[PDB]
Amino acid sequence: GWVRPDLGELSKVTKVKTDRPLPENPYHSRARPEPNPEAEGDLKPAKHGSRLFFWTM
Amino acid sequence: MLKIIIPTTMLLPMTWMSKHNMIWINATVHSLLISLISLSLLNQLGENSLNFSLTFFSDSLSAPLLVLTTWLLPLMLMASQSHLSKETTTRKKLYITMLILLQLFLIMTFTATELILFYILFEATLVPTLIIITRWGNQTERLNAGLYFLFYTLAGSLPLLVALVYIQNTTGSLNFLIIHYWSHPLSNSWSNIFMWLACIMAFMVKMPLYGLHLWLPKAHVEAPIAGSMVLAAVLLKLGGYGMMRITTILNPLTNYMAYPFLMLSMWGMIMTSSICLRQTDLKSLIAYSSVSHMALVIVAIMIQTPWSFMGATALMIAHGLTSSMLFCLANTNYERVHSRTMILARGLQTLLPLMATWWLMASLTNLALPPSINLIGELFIITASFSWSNITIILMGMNMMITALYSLYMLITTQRGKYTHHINNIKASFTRENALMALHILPLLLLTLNPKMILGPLY
Repeated sequence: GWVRPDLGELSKVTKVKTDRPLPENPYHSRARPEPNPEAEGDLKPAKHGSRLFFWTM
Repeated sequence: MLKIIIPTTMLLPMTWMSKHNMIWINATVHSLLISLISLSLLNQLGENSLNFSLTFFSDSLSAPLLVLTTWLLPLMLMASQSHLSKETTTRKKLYITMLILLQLFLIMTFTATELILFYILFEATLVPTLIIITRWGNQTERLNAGLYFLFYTLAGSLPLLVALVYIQNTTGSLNFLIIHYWSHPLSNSWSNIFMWLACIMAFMVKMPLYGLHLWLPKAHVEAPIAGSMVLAAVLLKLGGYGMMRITTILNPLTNYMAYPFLMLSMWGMIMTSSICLRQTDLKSLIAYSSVSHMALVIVAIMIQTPWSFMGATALMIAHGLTSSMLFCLANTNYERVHSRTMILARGLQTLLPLMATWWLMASLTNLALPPSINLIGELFIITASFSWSNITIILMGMNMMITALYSLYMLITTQRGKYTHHINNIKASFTRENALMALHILPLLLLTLNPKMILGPLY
């Protein structure tokens, strides 16, 4: 009671119902680094202009 | 101070598109008007420097130099009229532009607020004079004159720049007001000595100081007359204005490392004055005289006494009016005789009556008759130096005696005696150079009446 699979039939993507749990860390990744302090806040004119030598503004 | 800056830069378009013959009249009249406007700067409060703007401030030290520059500018304008007649109009306007640009940089230098801004225009005066000395000079050596004058000042200028930017990173500001008000004692760490040094030789190379002065005889005797006055009258004093400024923070180091420069100077003027007595060129004497007179100023600043600072200021302004007069006086003789040899044209009183006077008190102000401001500056230095050390008195007292020795010597070897009979081109003394000397001398006696305006902020 066996039928030869047609062309491309054996190349299809199949689905299975394995009862093992999905490995949470397959790569055994270490703790991810904390992000650098986020850039936010409002922008206001530079205090006392360029502040470089004799340039008041 | 833009009430002086704006009209001064406005002299450029006016002098650059005036008529081919009105450039002298126009430049002279409005420069004098600027001088009158600059005269209002004589007002000073008790101790608060006039803080007109964030980037401009003045006190009783800057204004007398400020008026000196502005009052001076018409004087080379009239002095240069003689030997600039044989020139094209475009080049003539170029000459006027250099003088006005030199003036404009001078006013910004004295009125500067922080040291770095002061440094930029301070040095910036090298460019206009470099063109003046080299392009419009008279002899082959002027090419070697410019390089000697340029590198000498620059060689000391660059260390100051490194120290100045180092000030900004450490103290946090370079503004003079904050530096003096946030002044802190300077430690004697071996780095701090060079820190002290880098802020000094920049000012003393152009003073000039004994040893580091060779550019002075190689430039003033050799520059065009118009460049000669501004070099001697003000440009040397640029070290003085800076040194009173930079000394506000460089303490208490001055106690130790003043010595290697002090007796370098103290043996200096006596040595230089000896050279003045034994010159062969006319302008060489006044140039060597200028460093001799400048030498007592070096002692005045460095000793750090209020009396010396007043003496430093008075001698500074008095020497500028004097040295300009003698350089103008030498130019008058050089023009007719086409040389500057001292004994070439001795005995000209019989032919030059008014000149012989213009020799007379100009040398007497060089001898510093009482109560001319020359002594008022000079005597204050003496009292300050004596309070520092009693044995000082013999040295510069002997110097002002050898100063007296030569200061009549050209009077004897230019006016006293008999004319040279082969010379026959000493014409009638033109009113131009004649009136030039009047404008030199009358402010000296006028300031003698009320000297209280030129002792600086310490008065």
